[PDB]
Amino acid sequence: MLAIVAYIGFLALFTGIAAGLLFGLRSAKIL
Amino acid sequence: MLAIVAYIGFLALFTGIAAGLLFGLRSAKIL
Amino acid sequence: MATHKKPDLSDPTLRAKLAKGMGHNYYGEPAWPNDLLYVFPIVIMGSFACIVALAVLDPAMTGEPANPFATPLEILPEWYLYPVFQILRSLPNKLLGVLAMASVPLGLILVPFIENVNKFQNPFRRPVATTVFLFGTLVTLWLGIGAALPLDKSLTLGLF
Amino acid sequence: MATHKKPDLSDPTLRAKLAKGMGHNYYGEPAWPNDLLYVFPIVIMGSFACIVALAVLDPAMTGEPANPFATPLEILPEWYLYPVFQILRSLPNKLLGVLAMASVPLGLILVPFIENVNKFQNPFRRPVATTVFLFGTLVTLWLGIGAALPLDKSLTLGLF
Amino acid sequence: MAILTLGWVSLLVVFTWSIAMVVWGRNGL
Amino acid sequence: MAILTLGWVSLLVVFTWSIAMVVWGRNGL
Amino acid sequence: MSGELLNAALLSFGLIFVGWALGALLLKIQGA
Amino acid sequence: MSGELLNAALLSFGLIFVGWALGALLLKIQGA
Amino acid sequence: YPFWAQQTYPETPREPTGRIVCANCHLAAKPTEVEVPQSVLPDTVFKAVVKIPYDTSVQQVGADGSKVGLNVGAVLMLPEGFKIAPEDRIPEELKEEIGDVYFQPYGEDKDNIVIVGPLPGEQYQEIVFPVLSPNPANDKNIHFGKYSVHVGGNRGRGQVYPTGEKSNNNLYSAAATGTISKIAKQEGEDGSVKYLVDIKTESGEVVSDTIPAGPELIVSEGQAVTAGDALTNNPNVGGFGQLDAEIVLQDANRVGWLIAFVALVMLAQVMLVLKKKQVEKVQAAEMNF
Amino acid sequence: YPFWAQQTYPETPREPTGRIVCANCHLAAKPTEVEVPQSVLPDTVFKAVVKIPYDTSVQQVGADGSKVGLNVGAVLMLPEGFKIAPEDRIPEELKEEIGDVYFQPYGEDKDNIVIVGPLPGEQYQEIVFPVLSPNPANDKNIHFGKYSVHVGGNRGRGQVYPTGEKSNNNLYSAAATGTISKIAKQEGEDGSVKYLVDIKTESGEVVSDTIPAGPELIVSEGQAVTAGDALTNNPNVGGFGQLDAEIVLQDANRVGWLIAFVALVMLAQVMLVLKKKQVEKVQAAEMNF
Amino acid sequence: MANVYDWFEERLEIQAIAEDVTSKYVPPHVNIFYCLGGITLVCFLIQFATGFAMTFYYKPTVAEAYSSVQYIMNEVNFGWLIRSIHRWSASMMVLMMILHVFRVYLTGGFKKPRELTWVSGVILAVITVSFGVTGYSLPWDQVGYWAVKIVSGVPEAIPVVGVLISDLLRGGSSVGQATLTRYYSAHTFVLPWLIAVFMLFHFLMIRKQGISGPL
Amino acid sequence: MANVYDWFEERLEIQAIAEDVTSKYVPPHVNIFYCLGGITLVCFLIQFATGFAMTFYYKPTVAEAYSSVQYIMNEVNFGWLIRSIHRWSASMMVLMMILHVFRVYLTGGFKKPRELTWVSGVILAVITVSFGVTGYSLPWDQVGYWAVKIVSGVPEAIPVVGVLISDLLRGGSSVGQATLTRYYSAHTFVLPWLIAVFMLFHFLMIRKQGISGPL
Amino acid sequence: DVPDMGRRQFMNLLTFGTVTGVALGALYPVVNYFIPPAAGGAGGGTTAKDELGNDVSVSKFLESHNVGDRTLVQGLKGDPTYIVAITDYGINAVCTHLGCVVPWNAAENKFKCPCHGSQYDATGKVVRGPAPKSLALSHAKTENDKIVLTSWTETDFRTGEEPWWS
Amino acid sequence: DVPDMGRRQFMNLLTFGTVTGVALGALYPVVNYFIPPAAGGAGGGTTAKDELGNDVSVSKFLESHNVGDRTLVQGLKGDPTYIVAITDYGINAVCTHLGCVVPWNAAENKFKCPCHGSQYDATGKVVRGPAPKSLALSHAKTENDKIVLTSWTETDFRTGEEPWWS
Amino acid sequence: MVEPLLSGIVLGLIVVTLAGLFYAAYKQYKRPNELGG
Amino acid sequence: MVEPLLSGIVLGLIVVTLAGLFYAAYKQYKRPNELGG
Ligand code: HEM
Ligand code: HEM
Ligand code: HEM
Repeated sequence: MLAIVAYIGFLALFTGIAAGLLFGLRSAKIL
Repeated sequence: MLAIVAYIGFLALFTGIAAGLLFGLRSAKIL
Repeated sequence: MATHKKPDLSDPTLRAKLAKGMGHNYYGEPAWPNDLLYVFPIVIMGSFACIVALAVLDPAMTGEPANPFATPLEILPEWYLYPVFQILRSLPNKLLGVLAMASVPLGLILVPFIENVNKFQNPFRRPVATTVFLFGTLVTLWLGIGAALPLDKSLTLGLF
Repeated sequence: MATHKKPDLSDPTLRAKLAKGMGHNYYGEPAWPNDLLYVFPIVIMGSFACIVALAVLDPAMTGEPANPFATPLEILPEWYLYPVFQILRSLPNKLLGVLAMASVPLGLILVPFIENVNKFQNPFRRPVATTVFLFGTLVTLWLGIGAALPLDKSLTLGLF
Repeated sequence: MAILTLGWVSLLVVFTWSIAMVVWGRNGL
Repeated sequence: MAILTLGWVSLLVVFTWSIAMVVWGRNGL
Repeated sequence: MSGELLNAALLSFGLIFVGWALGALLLKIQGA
Repeated sequence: MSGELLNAALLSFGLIFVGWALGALLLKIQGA
Repeated sequence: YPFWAQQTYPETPREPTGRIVCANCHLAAKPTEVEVPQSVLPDTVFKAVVKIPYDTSVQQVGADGSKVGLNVGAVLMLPEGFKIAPEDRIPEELKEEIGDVYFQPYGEDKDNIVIVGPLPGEQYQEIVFPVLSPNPANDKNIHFGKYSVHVGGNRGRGQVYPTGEKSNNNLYSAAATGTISKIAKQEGEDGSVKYLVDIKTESGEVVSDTIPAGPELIVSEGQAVTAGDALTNNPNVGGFGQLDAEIVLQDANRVGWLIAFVALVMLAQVMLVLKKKQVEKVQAAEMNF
Repeated sequence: YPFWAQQTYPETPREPTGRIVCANCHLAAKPTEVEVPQSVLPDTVFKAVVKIPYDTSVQQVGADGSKVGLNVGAVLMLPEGFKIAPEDRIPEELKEEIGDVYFQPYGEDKDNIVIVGPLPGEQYQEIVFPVLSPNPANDKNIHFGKYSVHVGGNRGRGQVYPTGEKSNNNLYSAAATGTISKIAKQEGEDGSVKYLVDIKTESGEVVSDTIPAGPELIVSEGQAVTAGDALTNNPNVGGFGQLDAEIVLQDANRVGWLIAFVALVMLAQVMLVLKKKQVEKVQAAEMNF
Repeated sequence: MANVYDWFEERLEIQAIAEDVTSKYVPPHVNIFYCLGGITLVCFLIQFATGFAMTFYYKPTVAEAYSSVQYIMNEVNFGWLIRSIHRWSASMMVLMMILHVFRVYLTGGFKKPRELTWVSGVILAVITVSFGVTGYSLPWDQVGYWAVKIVSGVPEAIPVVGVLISDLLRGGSSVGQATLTRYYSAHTFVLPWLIAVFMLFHFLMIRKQGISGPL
Repeated sequence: MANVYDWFEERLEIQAIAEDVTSKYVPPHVNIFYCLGGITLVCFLIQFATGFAMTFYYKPTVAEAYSSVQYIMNEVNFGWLIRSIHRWSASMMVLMMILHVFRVYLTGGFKKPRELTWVSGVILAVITVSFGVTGYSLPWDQVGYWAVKIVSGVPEAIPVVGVLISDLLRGGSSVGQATLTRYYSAHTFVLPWLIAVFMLFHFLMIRKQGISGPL
Repeated sequence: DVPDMGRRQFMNLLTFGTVTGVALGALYPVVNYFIPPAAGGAGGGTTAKDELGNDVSVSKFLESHNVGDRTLVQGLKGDPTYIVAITDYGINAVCTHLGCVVPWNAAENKFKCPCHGSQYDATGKVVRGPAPKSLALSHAKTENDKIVLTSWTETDFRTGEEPWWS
Repeated sequence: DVPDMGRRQFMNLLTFGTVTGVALGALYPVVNYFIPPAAGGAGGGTTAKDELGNDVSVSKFLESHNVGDRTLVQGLKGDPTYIVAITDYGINAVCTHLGCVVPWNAAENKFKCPCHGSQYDATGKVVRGPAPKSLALSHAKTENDKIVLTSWTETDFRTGEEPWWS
Repeated sequence: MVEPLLSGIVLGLIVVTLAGLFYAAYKQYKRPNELGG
Repeated sequence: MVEPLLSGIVLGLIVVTLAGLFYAAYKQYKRPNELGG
């Protein structure tokens, strides 16, 4: 339960950090 | 004394073995 | 996106390599920095972080001081020696056990000299070899599991 | 007799080397087998036989068990540390002693960057450098001999 | 005792995430 | 006690002889 | 000491497919 | 422990010239 | 019983080989399991469940011979510093699971070597132990790490008494070689049943052998068998089982910094992949690779 | 004397620091030398010469004060197994060199710690020791190898007696601070000369200090000096000197095989040079290198 | 400062190295499983580092071995970490090496002309397992000690040189101090040098011939 | 048997190596003193061999060190020989290295572009001396022990990091077991790897640039 | 005029033959060095040790160390050995199968190996089990207060003819 | 359109900056690991040891170990320390020059370093010699039968003001 | 001593790896890469 | 501990080597080899 929620939430968080950094750095003409 | 005689005799012996092997192997068409 | 360089088949030095099956670093994605500098550190950090994680969550044990006069119950080597250990304890002939043990690395050494009979790389184009490999793999896992069990359940895995 | 190969001065790749003082393995006596295979084993066996001879005739000593409560009379390191040891014990300033000690390797490291001011190799074409070297060598031997003597005879070698 | 669970979770997460970042960076597999 | 003297002599002899064989083989020095 | 073995096997087997899926996913959103 | 030091110095110094001499000698007899 | 262990073997219930001393008297073997957390934080109460399962519908032989149910017992050897949790620190839910278990130490200053005497097997095939983990912060002899947990679990009556005399819950062989002439069944001083058996056909000794009733015979009459033939059977339906386990005395700080380092790694991996992404576009533009 | 060493320091004449105990009483230092073979074969008699040189023409102060010559003494600590050679194994030539030396052990089963008492310095500035080397072949405690040899050599009278009282062969300072008023020279019970000296000019004690004649004074009369000024001198013309040395208990077999290996090496070197010689001619012919 | 890089460039020829490195390419058939060899290396470097670290506190003596491991786990700063990492990475090296052999075989990468790479690999596998067996017993606990006491007699089966081999490995007629000393020299001196040599050959041949071709 | 040599030739390219080796020449100005570097190496290889040999019997513990040296000298087959060789060759390595530096300097071989060879040489000299200092005290006799107890306090003179350095070297506030353990790791693990690396660089640069020119 | 391949190869044999000789001479001590020294057998073994490798005494063994004698004791080659009113033969406690120490069970009058169920006799002979041969016997003579042990040279006391460890 | 050198370098900083962070995190434990653990100073030092590192007793020291007290004893940090009717201060026996242990001489009431002729006082202060500073003092309190030693925090008992080892 | 976590990681990864090796091979069996063979 | 044999070999060889280095240099000073410099 807590293990499953934490796992999915950890991966979801960093997948959101990945996408965020992707489109975020694109917008700034860096990527 | 014994040290000096032995040293000179050892070197003389092997200098004689060197020359002996030199001319000896020459004679046999090896050198 | 996705950098690629085609094989220059007009280059006889490359062709001579390929003829000896040996020119496959001349084409593809640039090794540097694409893989070496960017992807390699991902693999190094990843494996390192998994090992450290395991080390913290399940730290190494220190058993009890050695005792030459008291043989423990349960007396095994490390997992990768289970197959060899199984063979060694289950064979009455000690010499034959040593030979079977030595046959492992010596046997693996002969593999390339036995499968050079053809030049195929894909296992689907070499069903005989793939069958012998799958067989040995199954037999090794079998011997390994058997090592942790009583000698009676070894040749059956206590299943039948 | 006496095999020799002249420098091919018609070869611009060799000339470019020589220009950077770096083509001196392109000419002379054949390194192989003349030196490598025939003369090298003479040097290896020779040095090995001298070392073994010394080892048998004057074998290694084992002193007495260490005693933390009893400082020996006569307390020296090995010979190659005599100069450094002399400096270290004869200077009242401990920090200055450490710096002088470190100055040895650090000083030697700077040599090439100081004598690049010219391109001469022969010591007879660089009398200033040769003088500084002979001076330091004499001063080092001096400090080394002084190490085995009482502190009072150090700055004089008990000669005057 | 929740920190322990999160501890093990983080192992599972770096394993999974390492796979993911190698796939992304190398464009497949 | 003569064997001892010959012992040391042999050290002196291999030293000297090594020099000699390197000079001979390399033709000088 | 057996359900932990099976648990660890299933996890080391299945987590790979989760990481594979996430990789492919990130590939999709970047425009492979 | 000093005459042994001087003895060893003189020998390691002088034996080299003996080996040098023997080398040159063997060079002479072979016809350099 | 567990208390007969500390009587006969006072120093420790564990022999140098790792063999638990119950086996010296409970000669049969049945499966015993354990359930301990993989890790526990210091100064924390956790559950340690020993399991001693057997066929409830199968009864055993009582001291006299009557067919009666069997009890369970166990010894739980914990790591140093570990001990049974004080009652005021055991939550209600756990209290309900424990029951009327009388946890007692194996000896003075051996609080980690817990022992649990006779319990009705019908209700205690699964014994719960409330245990309190120590704290390295206020005990220099205790530190974080992985330690062993030794567990012995028995069900049913033993076979040997602390004195040496055998119980009635084992098998009985023949005394010597000779023709059985006696399936007598006499008694006297004490009470209940007993059997007298003898042999001969020439020998070098003239005595017999009695067997305490309980097992049940499978020999009729007249037969010149040897010294060791089973003339009863094995009534024993219980047995003792050993197990080792491991528990990690974990430190929250260790795991915390671990989580942080893991996060730093994942971030770095992201930045690396994105950096490559940038370089891919540069390479696509200025075609030169 | 050497025998006062074994009296006061019975266990060993060598302190853990390597300091020889004579120095505890013979406070002056003069050079002492030793001559031992670099190597010796087992079960062999060899010469060990201790040298205790001093100016023969310079005399010293006797117990009473008279100017008399001085004697020599020494302690030779050899390696285990080594000991003074039996008289029947000492050649004549060596016998003549030794003289009337009374070699005695430092104690029971300490035959390697030899000691040599008072000898006329005029004839024994160089003491010869006939010593027999042990044999590893018939003693498992003895093996071939390099071992230390410790040597203490003294000449002239000491400064302290086994009881504590100082001899007359040292320097005498002033008792306390005050004006010297006494160069008296009285005596009584015993014999020979003595001197009485005192001081004051106010103090916290009213006693004097006598000096046993022998040294000789260099203070006249009237002077308020402090506690420690030399009012005599240093008559001592002797002194003790230490040295360490090393000896190799060699094995003839080791050296023999060494000679053989050396010869094999020299032969190999010859064959190598000759081989090159051959190749040189081949290279000269078929020009291709 | 007068350009340091050009200075190092002129005598190290950095540019040539850069050209050699950036001239290599990785073909499409090279998938994630081609990392396994590198991961095996990574595991070994972790062993090299943590192993070395432990030689500063571990003591290969029957009297002090066990207690020195206790001291590393309890007293040494992060000693528990360094040792736990050496432990897990020891097992991960062998595991990844097995997976590496799976990749190589199920890709035919061992066939002509890369058969000396494969043979050197097998030798590397024997060396790695030797690392494991020697290290396993260094703590000198029940497990480690009895792991040795069993295997140390196995070679006796060999007709003529069996007893000699076994005596050489255990340093005598039975397991004891001499056994621990030899196993420690093997684990911390012999096996690191051997594995370096054969890893050098492995890597030199690979770099020489490049990766095997597509399936 | 179907020619084994051609087999090894096709995949190792032996011929190319033979051509590279036989393409080198030694110029006339290269005299006997140019051996000194090689002799220094020879001395080290002798150390590597005899040192390794002694790790099979030596025990780096205050209780067992001295006696293990006694055991090597008295009981071990030719143990006296191996150790005496390690001893004399330790001193001959440093001596020959000094003579090697004399040759290099009095020949100007350290000047452009061979200055990194010279710098790596100096580092090699510091490493070699470190070998000597650490090995000197391994017997744990009076000489060795007091050689350490003196030098181990020298770094304290350094203002800020002096005490830290000294504690790191001696493994604590004073000389003891920890000191012996660290010195042993240094002598038998750290220093061999370091000297191998810097010897590798030394030799690679030399082979790259060839010998310096005539005087 | 100029030496041919036949004479060159011959000079190679002579030369590098001698060099090989030097190498073997240097290798001889090295090989022997690694071979462990003998256990100082100045007879046929001797002392028996307890658990701390000290020394055993019959004054404390026969006196107060058993009401049913049978205890482990460091024997020949360091191998643990049982010592059963002293008994004249010792029993090597090392299993014959793989080498586990065999615990004694008085209740069944048999040694029983816990590793794979192997078991022996009251004298040390396989009654059953995967173990082929039997436990090694040895002489046990109580000379002095201490116990002396020597190898069993004579034929087997259990199966008539020669043993398997000599 | 396409990122320039300014943005590439910035992405390098961000990326390999984080990587560097990972490295430092991994290096932190490693650096500390090599730094030796503290000597369990749960106060200010305590026990004094003899030559075998056991423990000292005043019951055997004051009783029968001196008719002229002054003996070497393992003190703080393992350094040999003299213990002079007990005395309240100990004297560090390590020379101040290079670190030789200084032998005591009652005949002159001075410690005298044999290495380079340095010498001190009856309380441990340089009267002469190449040694700059003086021998370190320390507290000596006979609590229990054993001796307890702690570092000298207060000012010097010989030269008035603060010491040189604290 | 048998360790379930370790043993589980071993068997697990051995199975996914073998399976994934055959999958990767299959991919190239149906759609051969350039120089496929 | 000072060792006369060792110390004598050190000083000895240091002196012959230095001397021989200057001699070898001198030879090439008077009769320069090809590319002498
Ligand atoms: C410590 C052990 C080992 C290490 C560090 C190691 C390392 C490597 C590395 C880094 C590669 C490059 C490609 C890759 O990583 O997959 C490689 C390739 C290779 N390995 Fe290993 N390996 C080890 C053991 C083995 C074993 C046990 C075998 C075979 C039994 C083996 C046979 C091969 C072969 C034949 C190649 C080249 C295959 C190709 O070119 O496609 N190696 N190795
Ligand atoms: C995505 C990750 C990886 C992939 C795809 C991969 C694959 C490969 C390939 C294709 C080769 C052959 C190179 C060539 O033929 O030029 C190789 C060799 C090699 N790789 Fe890896 N590998 C990876 C990770 C690693 C890591 C993390 C290391 C860490 C040290 C490493 C070290 C090596 C070594 C030492 C070789 C030997 C041959 C050479 O140096 O060129 N690899 N690998
Ligand atoms: C273990 C220590 C060392 C070893 C094994 C070693 C080995 C070698 C060898 C074999 C050579 C080839 C030429 C020759 O042997 O003379 C060489 C050359 C050289 N060495 Fe060293 N050396 C060592 C230490 C040093 C030191 C201490 C220095 C300088 C302080 C140094 C500087 C040089 C330089 C500059 C060259 C090239 C000179 C030229 O090309 O003429 N080396 N070394």
